[PDB]
Amino acid sequence: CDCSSPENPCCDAATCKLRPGAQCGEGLCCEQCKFSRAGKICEIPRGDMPDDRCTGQSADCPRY
Repeated sequence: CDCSSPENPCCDAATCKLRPGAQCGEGLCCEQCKFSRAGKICEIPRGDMPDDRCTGQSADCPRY
């Protein structure tokens, strides 16, 4: 499923998959059914490492 609730307007409830025009249904890098812009910070480490940032081509916050 792209969406795990039937109430999510990004998917069709009947299919649980994205509607035409939607790039995503949930995830830290999904913004109103579109991919969040590339470089948007999505995870800030406790240690002295660079932030994870949205790639602009995935709904999830990458690990790297």
